[PDB]
Amino acid sequence: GPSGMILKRAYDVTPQKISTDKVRGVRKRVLIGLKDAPNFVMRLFTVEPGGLCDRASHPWEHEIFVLKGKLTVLKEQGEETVEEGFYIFVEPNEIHGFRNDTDSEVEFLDLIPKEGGE
Amino acid sequence: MILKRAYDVTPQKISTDKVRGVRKRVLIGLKDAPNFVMRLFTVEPGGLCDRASHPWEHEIFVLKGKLTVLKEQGEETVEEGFYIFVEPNEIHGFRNDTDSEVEFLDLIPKEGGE
Ligand SMILES: [Cu+2]
Ligand SMILES: [Cu+2]
Repeated sequence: GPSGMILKRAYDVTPQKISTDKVRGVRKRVLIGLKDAPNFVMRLFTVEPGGLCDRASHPWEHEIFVLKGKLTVLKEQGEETVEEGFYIFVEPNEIHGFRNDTDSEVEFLDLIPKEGGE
Repeated sequence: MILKRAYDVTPQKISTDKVRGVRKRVLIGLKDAPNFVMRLFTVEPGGLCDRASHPWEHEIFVLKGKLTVLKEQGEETVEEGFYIFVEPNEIHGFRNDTDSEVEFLDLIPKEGGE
């Protein structure tokens, strides 16, 4: 594939609204997307106050790192709170979701294998 | 599901012919990862990862500080909030010319180990 290196301010990407049956109040920046990624993609999610990614599962993993704020993680059985500086590994097919129960935006990095899209 | 404070993962001091003044935390490693691994590097003041290359990419996010990125020729300094995509085989390295620790997240495909 191509050579080189990209160095870019993540906020130079405009956060795009995500709106699905399960997702409301969330925006996403694609940092390293399908047009460039050899194996896996890097996105930066912003969860607005009250925003929700309701419980779901899918046949690929997540690797997440929380950049800003206090995030509620929805699990099969209950919920748990994380904050800036936490990482999360979600196994393939594990039930998960996210909610922002605070007044300010939450941001996290989210990487998935590229077979799961961007 | 694993939910953990990255700080609580024990850092490893890296010391090689190319690397000095660097610590590495393996957050999501080979025992867990289906496809790619997540590490968190801390570069001490004056720390250096000298130019190298390998047949896998990096996907990096700068968490703290001003990171000097070494390129095949020359260098570029970036700061917290930058991401870095290093294509496979591209020469790269890192240095911290500042007086405080620099941290960055670094993900590689599992073929690169952890
Ligand atoms: Cu998911
Ligand atoms: Cu490297």
